[PDB]
Amino acid sequence: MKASLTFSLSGIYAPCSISRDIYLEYGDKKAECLYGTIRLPQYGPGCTPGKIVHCVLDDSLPFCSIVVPSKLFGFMPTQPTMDFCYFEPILDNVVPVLDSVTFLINEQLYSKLMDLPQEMQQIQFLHYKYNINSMETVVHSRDILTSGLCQILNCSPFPQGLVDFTETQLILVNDTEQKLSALKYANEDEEYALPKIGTNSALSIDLESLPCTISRDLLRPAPHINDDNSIYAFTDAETLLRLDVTSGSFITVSNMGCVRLVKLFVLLLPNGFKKRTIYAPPKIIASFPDCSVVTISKSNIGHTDIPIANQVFISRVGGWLQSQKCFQNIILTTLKKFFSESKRILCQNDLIPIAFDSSMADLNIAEENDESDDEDELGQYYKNDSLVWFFVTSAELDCFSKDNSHFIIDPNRTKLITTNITNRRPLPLSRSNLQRYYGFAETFYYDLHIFPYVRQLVNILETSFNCSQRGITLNASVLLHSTTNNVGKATMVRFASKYLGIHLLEIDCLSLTSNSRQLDSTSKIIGYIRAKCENVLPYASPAVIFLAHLDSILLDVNANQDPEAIKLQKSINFEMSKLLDDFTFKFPGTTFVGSVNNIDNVPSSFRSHMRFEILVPVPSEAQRLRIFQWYLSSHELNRDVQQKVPVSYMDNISFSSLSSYSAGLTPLDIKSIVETARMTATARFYQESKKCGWLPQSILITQEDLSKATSKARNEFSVSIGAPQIPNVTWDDIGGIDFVKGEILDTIDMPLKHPELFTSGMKKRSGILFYGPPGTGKTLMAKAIATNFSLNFFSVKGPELLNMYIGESEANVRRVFQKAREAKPCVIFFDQIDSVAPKRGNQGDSGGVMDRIVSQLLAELDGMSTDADGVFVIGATNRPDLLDEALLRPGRFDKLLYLGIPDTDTKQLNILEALTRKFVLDNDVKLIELAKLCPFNYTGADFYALCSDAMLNAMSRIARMVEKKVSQHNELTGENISTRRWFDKIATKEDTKVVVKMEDFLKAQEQLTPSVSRAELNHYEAVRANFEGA
Amino acid sequence: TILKNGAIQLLKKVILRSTVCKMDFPKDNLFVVYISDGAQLPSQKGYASIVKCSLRQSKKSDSDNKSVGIPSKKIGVFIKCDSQIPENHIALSSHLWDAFFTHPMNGAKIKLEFLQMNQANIISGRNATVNIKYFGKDVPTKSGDQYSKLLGGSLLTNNLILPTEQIIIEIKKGESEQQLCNLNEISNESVQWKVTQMGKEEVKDIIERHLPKHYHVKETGEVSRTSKDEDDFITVNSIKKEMVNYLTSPIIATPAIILDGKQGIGKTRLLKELINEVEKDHHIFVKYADCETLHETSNLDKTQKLIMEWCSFCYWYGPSLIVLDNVEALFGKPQANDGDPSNNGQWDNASKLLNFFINQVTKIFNKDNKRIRVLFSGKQKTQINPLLFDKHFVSETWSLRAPDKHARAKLL
Ligand SMILES: Nc1ncnc2c1ncn2[C@@H]1O[C@H](COP(=O)(O)OP(=O)(O)OP(=O)(O)O)[C@@H](O)[C@H]1O
Ligand SMILES: Nc1ncnc2c1ncn2[C@@H]1O[C@H](COP(=O)(O)OP(=O)(O)OP(=O)(O)O)[C@@H](O)[C@H]1O
Ligand SMILES: Nc1ncnc2c1ncn2[C@@H]1O[C@H](COP(=O)(O)OP(=O)(O)OP(=O)(O)O)[C@@H](O)[C@H]1O
Ligand SMILES: [Mg+2]
Ligand SMILES: [Mg+2]
Ligand SMILES: [Mg+2]
Repeated sequence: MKASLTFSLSGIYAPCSISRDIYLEYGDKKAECLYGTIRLPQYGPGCTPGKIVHCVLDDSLPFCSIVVPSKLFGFMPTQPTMDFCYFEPILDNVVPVLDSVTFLINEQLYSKLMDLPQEMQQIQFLHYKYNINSMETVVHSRDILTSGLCQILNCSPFPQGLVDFTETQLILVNDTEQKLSALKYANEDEEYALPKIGTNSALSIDLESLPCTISRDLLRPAPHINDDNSIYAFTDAETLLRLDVTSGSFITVSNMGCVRLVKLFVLLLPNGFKKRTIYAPPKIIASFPDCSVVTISKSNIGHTDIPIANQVFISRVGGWLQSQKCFQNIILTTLKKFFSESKRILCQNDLIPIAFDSSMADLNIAEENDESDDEDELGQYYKNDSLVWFFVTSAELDCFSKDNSHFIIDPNRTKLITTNITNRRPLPLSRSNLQRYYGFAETFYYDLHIFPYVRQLVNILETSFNCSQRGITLNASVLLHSTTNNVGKATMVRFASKYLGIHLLEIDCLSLTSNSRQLDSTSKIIGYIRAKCENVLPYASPAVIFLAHLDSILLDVNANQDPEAIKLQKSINFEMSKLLDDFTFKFPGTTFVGSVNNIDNVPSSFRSHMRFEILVPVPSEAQRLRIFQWYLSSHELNRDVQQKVPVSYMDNISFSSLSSYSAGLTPLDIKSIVETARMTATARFYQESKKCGWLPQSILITQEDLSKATSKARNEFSVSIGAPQIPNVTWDDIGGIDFVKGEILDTIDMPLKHPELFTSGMKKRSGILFYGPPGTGKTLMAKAIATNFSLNFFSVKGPELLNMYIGESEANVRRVFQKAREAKPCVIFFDQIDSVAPKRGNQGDSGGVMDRIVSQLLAELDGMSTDADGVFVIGATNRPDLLDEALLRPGRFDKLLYLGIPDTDTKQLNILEALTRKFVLDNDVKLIELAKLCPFNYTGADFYALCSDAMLNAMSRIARMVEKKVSQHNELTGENISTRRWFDKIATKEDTKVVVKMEDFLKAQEQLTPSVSRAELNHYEAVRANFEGA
Repeated sequence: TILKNGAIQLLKKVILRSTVCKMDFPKDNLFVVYISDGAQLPSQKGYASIVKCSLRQSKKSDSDNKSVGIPSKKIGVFIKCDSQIPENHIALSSHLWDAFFTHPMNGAKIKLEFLQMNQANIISGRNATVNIKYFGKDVPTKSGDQYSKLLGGSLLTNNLILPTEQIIIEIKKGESEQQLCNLNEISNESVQWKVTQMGKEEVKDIIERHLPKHYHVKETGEVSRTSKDEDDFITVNSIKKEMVNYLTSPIIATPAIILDGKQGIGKTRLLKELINEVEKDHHIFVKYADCETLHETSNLDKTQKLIMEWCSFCYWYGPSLIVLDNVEALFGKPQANDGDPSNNGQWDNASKLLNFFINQVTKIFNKDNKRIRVLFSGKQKTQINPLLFDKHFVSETWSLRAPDKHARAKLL
């Protein structure tokens, strides 16, 4: 309800007094105290977060008008206030109860809180001291009672609710840092310095770009004129001791030779704005330079703004937005959309903004041969997407001699002009913030410090803005590349462009062409980029040309290099390079800004001409904090949605946690995580709303949700790019291994999580191999230790390195280190390494492929990643003597994992103790006697086989029971029913589910198969005597 | 605002989005529309029109004969309230879509004007006739009187047309208001008719308009529609029950969903009934296409034109769900083996198309979460081009599976 709104000096627990009429819509005997929904419309594009207050009827307020206590909005009524609220009554008046209540008080008062010796005495004294009512008090986090008193720190399970004075956490907190002294309710301590009333001009007040557009409704004055006020600037009551004239509705500015007259209005308390500045619409800042203006002057001459201009002059500002026929039609009609209801108010040479929706290109906007009265209704359905500047070319006129200082267009006057293009500098982001006003998909605002390469690039470009005064044409250029996709090169350049206040041209090479490199087509490729460049660059702006994904065009062929292929590409790359040079010769600056993925295959004959070769990393853990901060920022989530419920994070989150749990992820993954969270949140919200009960009027986000999404994302990465069958097992299940697993696990733990001992240039235990007999589980422990530290994982599943193509089969070896280097904290596991590891002294026969693959692999795994530290490699093979030579230092594995037979009776018991846990163990007889019964010759596979036999036998026993009961039931019927028609449809747990007893183990204990004969163990230990006995 | 007759005053204007809700009362009224109880109604009588939609005319003469768009020819209607429809949507009566000369489909926007008719246009006093011109060949004419019943009898307006069996309802005579006219309360003694005979010289001037004939294939017209070849489906796997909820959430993690499974496990029929249910429950528009048919896949430029067409169409209609059959033939990696990947250039011809598509759709999706979604179908999640997963275009997923014996029998 659009209830009318009024404010009171009454305190943070004074009641709301509701309108005497609307009481008929809400006041009823069911509630002892009324509670209503407070949503005062703040300055902002988004709606108001929900608040709730204790309420009473007002006997006196005008119809549909409300009094509120000012304190909940963080101000006293020292300045005028908004006169309407989106109030709502609450069905059944229900309110949630807080579990957490918290309050921050200064040290001196806190000493008094401590002098109150008991919690019940504290409550009894302090609730009365603060005039609080038991149970009847409803509060929010970031409520502040008074200065130095009761900052509401944290609340749960809601940020706001009722307090149970019998059973709630009422948490003492001492403001040992006097942070409360920084808090203020906007109240001034004293009258402001040196009022200048009666002066014709005022000074020392700045101008400041709006954080957003403001509605026609939010200004209190709203005179009915169809078009009168579009510049619509505003300033707080400070103007009233600067402008003596009655807060006059229009005022004028001149500096630097300009003329501005600006409609200027009041500002209200429900605000985030700073004092002593003109809050500036975009059309204002565009008309001034980047140089500040700090001056204002009173004038009434608005009636002299000429109501007839018999002609109209204008021009479009140059830009990439102007060059294309597939936009010209919308731009040309956007001329009409502009000048209709854009009655001009201002000097010539002005920069009027106009914007449009880029999707609309192919559409009839349904106004030509439709007319009538629809166009602003479609304009109510659309919303804009990209913005162009129009330059107010000086009108040539005959109605009046005064033409320059200001004129009015009226759409009753039929003229326009189109003098091709004019060139003008685009505004710097740091002053304009231009994007956030029109609400496009904002570029990420980088900082100039923490991504140092961005400082490098932006300085490299700024070189040529700055050298323009030195007159040297620096010809600056750069060529961006990354070892992996999705690093946001283009967005980063976009940022640099907007930050510096420099035009940018962009073309995407995946789009630009009717064909890839082909016969008789080089002209069809290259002329296109030539033409589209020529259409704009030598006309206007500093020269900045951005080409995406150049590797599409510029490629090099090593083999399959037949003439009909090679000659075309080989001509192409030069035929471009010559054009690039021609652009750099003819035009000023010609800053080529390239991008590519795999840098290796950029044509050297081109790349030699380039210079800065910036490598942009995947973001560090220190970087990604800023990423999450951005995407979780309220601006970025309370958009593209349109339902009135807003979204926010809440104080239980901490970006530090994500910084711990997120690594090896690109910005795209981060965005996908955050949106997956937002989806889970909205789903939870609506699903709860399906139940009557307390829930927030805003949708909230949780750490467990974010973590779950991170796991989902890392799985999606592993499924698409990584290995199948990710690390997925409980280390708890690898029983019986002892300080051997100790030394192993510590050896893979310490370089992973104690890096200060390991962030050093020396060698650091990069690889291990395993040579125990079969039946002690190596392959399991490999995935388990990988799970213990979330190692990236790649399995060489044996012989899949081999291929038909001698001369290319080695490629899978380079691939192994490619994928490892792409997944820096990785474990690489060669299972059954024998499959690519004969004797290194193989044969006096031919040096067949089996040797050439393995020796090259061993050499490369010795010779590379030995510098690029980080990877780990693991190998297992249940037969030692074939890996004879690679056990020496040049094979480097050098580690003696006789992960062989068990040695101790308790350890063998620990096997079944770790294995059986997933089914119900018997304990009516105790486990140790099985180990006593076992001959000391078995391994985990054997103990597995034993428990498997026992439990399967017990399943057969319960089957032999229930089959008898089914047979009896059949004899109790036609003996012919479908076997489904009883015990299964009844789903009798008692007759079907797990049963076992230890006598089925003892009965199963004889019939195992020790296929590892003791002769085999003896042979392996005899080899151990020289592999390992040293 | 008083119109050319002082009998008529104009109240308010709004634009609303057409939807289907399958509520009609043809035995009582026809030329009528229904509006939400939340869209509080200034008057129960008004004018409406389609907001015409067509391509830019991005090429000289549009490559076809028709020079200029036909005007809106807006029709007066009664407006009656219901709660059963979402806000700002309109239920448009069956005998009104055909007057708007397009197949009934949740889609285009309607104009709505709210109107006052003064006491100068009450019951009787202008016993006007109306021509019922036969616009196409017919039986030797039935009586004009029966049309007073079979048109429902609720309302009429000048120059009305009804293509269902091609009749024209028109009058141009003095001593009549020649505007909106009441009929619901009016006695049949207060009205007259001409069952005006056929005539080529008359109809051929009307046939100069845009006439993409709606029942040009032989199906006994709207008279009997002797062309059904479809049915319900046997609700075997609940996959529908999950997906139809998911794909109609207020907001979604990403624009795309992928549907896969063994050849012949029944992608196509399932998609058809997902389409139908989505087209009936929650007002989503659909456009549907087969990789077999759009044979431009040998070239880039015209294919790009098709993708931009679909994009633009979607963005002008309401929330929509694009669906594609056997997408592998359009966007799949063209060699299932990587082979020599064009000297590892990897950009074979196909992937360009898919990249342009994902770029465009992403640019749209960042604007507003509902404006478009896409639903792929294919053989296997991992066999379609991995670049589809690289950009995080897709996330949630389903697979069909061999139906379990119980439901399988219930299907049999
Ligand atoms: N560092 C970042 N900070 C904020 N947002 C980012 C960052 N990197 C990427 N993004 C987001 O993800 C998007 C990545 O798409 P973009 O067009 O920038 O990629 P690209 O540089 O062309 O990548 P690639 O060439 O690897 O495919 C950006 O538009 C932005 O929305
Ligand atoms: N904690 C444990 N200690 C010992 N053995 C175990 C343990 N947990 C499971 N096992 C057994 O280890 C067996 C695996 O044996 P082994 O490592 O020789 O086989 P593998 O993984 O197929 O071999 P390969 O490394 O040659 O590919 C499993 O069958 C399982 O029964
Ligand atoms: N669940 C079902 N409900 C109703 N009819 C079904 C169902 N499954 C299969 N059918 C029937 O079996 C036919 C076979 O399936 P359909 O023709 O849709 O396959 P498809 O998805 O086009 O197959 P593919 O692309 O692998 O050739 C359907 O046309 C339909 O008549
Ligand atoms: Mg990119
Ligand atoms: Mg193994
Ligand atoms: Mg099919």
